[PDB]
Amino acid sequence: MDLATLTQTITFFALAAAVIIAALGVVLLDNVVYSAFLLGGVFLSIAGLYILMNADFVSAAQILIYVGAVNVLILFAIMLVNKRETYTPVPGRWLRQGGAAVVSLGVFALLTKMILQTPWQLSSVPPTPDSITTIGQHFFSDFLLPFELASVLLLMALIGAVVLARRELV
Amino acid sequence: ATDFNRGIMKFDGADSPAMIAISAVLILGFIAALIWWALHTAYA
Amino acid sequence: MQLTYVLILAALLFCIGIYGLVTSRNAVRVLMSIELLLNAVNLNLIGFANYLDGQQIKGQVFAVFVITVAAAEAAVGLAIILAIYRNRDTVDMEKFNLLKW
Amino acid sequence: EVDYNVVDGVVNLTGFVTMVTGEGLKYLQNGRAQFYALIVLLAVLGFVIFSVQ
Amino acid sequence: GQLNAGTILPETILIVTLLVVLLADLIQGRQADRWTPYFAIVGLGGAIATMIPLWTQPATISFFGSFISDHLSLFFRGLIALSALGTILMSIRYVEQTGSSLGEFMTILLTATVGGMFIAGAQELVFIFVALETLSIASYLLTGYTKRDSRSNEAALKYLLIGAASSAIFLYGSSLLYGLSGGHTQLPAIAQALSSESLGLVVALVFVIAGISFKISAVPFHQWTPDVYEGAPTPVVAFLSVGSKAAGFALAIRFLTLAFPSVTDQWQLIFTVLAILSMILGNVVALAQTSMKRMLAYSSIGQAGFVMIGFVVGTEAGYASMLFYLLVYLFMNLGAFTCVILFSLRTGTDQISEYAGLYQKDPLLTLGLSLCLLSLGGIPPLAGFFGKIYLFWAGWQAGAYGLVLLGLLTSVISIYYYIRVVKMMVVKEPQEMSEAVRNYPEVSWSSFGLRPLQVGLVMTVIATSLAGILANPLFNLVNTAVWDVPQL
Amino acid sequence: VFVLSGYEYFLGFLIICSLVPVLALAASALLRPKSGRMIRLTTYESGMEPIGGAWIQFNVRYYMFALVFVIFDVETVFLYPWAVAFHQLGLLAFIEALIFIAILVVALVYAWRKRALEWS
Repeated sequence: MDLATLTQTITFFALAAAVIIAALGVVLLDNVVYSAFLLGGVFLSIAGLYILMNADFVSAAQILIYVGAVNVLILFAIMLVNKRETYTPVPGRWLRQGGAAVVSLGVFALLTKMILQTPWQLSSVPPTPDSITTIGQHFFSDFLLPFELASVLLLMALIGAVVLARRELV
Repeated sequence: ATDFNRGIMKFDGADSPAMIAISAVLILGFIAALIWWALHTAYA
Repeated sequence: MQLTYVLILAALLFCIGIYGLVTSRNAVRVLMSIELLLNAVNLNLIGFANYLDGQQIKGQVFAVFVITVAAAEAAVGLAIILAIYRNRDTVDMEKFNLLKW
Repeated sequence: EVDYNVVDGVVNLTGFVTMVTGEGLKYLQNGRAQFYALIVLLAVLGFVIFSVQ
Repeated sequence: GQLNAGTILPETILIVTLLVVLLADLIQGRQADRWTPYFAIVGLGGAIATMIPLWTQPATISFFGSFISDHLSLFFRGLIALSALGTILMSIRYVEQTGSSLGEFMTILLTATVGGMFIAGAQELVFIFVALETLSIASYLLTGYTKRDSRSNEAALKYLLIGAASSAIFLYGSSLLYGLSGGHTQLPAIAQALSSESLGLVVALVFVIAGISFKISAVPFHQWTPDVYEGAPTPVVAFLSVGSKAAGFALAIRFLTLAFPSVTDQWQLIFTVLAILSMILGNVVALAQTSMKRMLAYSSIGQAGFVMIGFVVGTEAGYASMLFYLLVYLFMNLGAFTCVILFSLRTGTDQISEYAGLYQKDPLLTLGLSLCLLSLGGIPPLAGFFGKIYLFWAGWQAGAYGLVLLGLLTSVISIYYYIRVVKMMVVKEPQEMSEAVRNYPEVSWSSFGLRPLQVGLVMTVIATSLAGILANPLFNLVNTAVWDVPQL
Repeated sequence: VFVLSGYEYFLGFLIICSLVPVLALAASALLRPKSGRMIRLTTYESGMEPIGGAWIQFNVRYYMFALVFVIFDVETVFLYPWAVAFHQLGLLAFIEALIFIAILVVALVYAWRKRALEWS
């Protein structure tokens, strides 16, 4: 670990700690605007993680959509529903929170067991740095039908989200 | 039960649960005794 | 070993999204947890496309499609949250217990 | 009295104990979506655990 | 492979129909609602009519390993298109009566139809995901379409919650399948690249099974279904109980026989548990439902358990029994939901107690709902008797005795809550009739869309009564769609 | 294996460009009036007290503009690898991307015709 792989491991562990800390701040924080900004922190650190594993177009897409468009939309809707609700704690809060914690820890223990147990078929060939050209070749190849169906998905999502978030004063 | 306790069939304490229980075990026990006896005494 | 660290981080992000999908009182924090789940899946996909499939990077195309569909799903989810906020003027998930048994 | 009480009690009890398990199994679906996703994730865990021994 | 774009011509015709309906309601507005339902009907009929030349073709895997145009996918595409055709025939007066636009409704519905029809044949993991979430997002938007109602908004929110959680679980399973098979996304390539059970393949299997059984509404994942079918518009829940469930079963047959033909005993044990407890909890909780839509939800869960009987057997006749039961279940459930639509349009109510005394007011509605609910119960001359007969015939063949016994017992339990509705409509006295039936309107099929309602009702009732004894062409049409299933 | 070239400067320039507002604010906070034993903490409100309740109006235009931004942002990120890999793809990929662009043009016509692109 002279200087390059040392920098890659230090960057990976810093961005992994940033994803973990900011995602816990998305869940375990009382102020919902802090969750709505730490979500953008999660997305930015995940984009850095994608930069580490040779996916630069997908990292730029992660910045452009999740930080640039999805987090902005989430912040707009958070300012739209911004009130001063009391949120009185229900007496059966144990049945939700302790059950949720033990289910999340069980799924994490199971996933860690199958991740550390599986003989993954690691490649020795280095990956291609030219990711966007192969993704553009893939979009009009194997992945052409999802590429055409995503337009119909976006059109339907725009239709329904214009319909449901509208006022019809007639 | 009260619709059966009128006229000719009119007996005090017939629809009581103790009398129904003892008559049930008597009747259905003679049923089970006759069935077990038929499976044992009769051949084929 | 470096792929298993990416997968363990993605599993931890998925379980942090799970605790919070089923815990949060605010209906928008549930969608934030859903976005955490989708980004955990995308971490799995980009790690698999790096360490196993580096030449033909099909996991990155998969992750592009997951990002682009998750954007539209969060958009229509915030539409549904605004539609439920217009009638009932809360966003609390404990006040949406009307369709019980 | 045996016929109207005991044998019809077995018949009406068969028809009754299939009615109170659905007037008491509908409370498993209680209106909370986060409880429903908790049931989904508990099902995922239970089916993995029971599908591996 | 090589691109074969002549395969997609049903879905291409339906995407063009979607675009024409949307552009017509953008150009003309609400007065475009006078002819665009009939144009969407003609487009769905054209998709089904273009499926007929494709039935006499080979397997012809269409795109670059991304689509299968065999008879199984063609059967499921015709099933989802017929579900949307009946849904459009039901939602002409109902959507216009709520003040909502019909064109945007029809475009979201046709997007759900092309999502289901793309699920019906799908080999890429990403095409499976994109079509599954096209169907899912269109179903969330159709669920809360009547957004002035609190129940529709609540049903849409708790449907999007459960659906997004199940989608992310399905995606974690798909990402694990992409990693476990090396770098493959096509389902035969995944089947070739992994051929032995391991911890991680079972995890991906159960994750995918959860994401699929959300659409199936199996019993630990059924809990969205009663709330959604109580809250959403009734033609939306007709489509969700027929076409969405058929798309989920198409996904199950396409996925578990292609991506997992190695852990077949594991997912057969999983779907055995799902079928057993789905039949049980679907047929005993519908005894206590007092709304017709919630009773139809729990009955739909029970019917999903009956279909999973034939799915879990794993023989050719079992898959054929599942296909034939989905085919007749289309007719009987669209007829039942058409009658629920036609009663709620005239009375504005949904409770089963409010159906009392309908025999003398609206005799066609009682004949329709009686024939379709008794066909759902398994009454001999109708279609569902023969569907259950095939589902138990195939299931006693491959030794699944306990599932067939449980299916017969829960069908006997099912008879009670169906015959309660038939008892309300037919048996109840004129002096015991309800307040909705006392103030019943004059039966008039001329308002806006009650004549397509009557046409769809007559067609589905003639189907669900006559096509049990004329089932041999349906048996021949189904049993050639099973030769395209691996291992038979 | 990290094969991307040019990102060894991206991390360092991200660090230094993140430190330049930090160093600017720290150099401001070092040499500054540490003052004010009475109310620094006042809102502006055009010269006087807060007038008219501390709220703004719910307006769904903030949702609609960000929603159409999400849709056409996803459109442009799909169009980027088609655009850069255009010299290696023939007329058929142009027709398929034309179908994509035409469906989202119909989406833009829907967002225009229904009053979703409005005042703010």
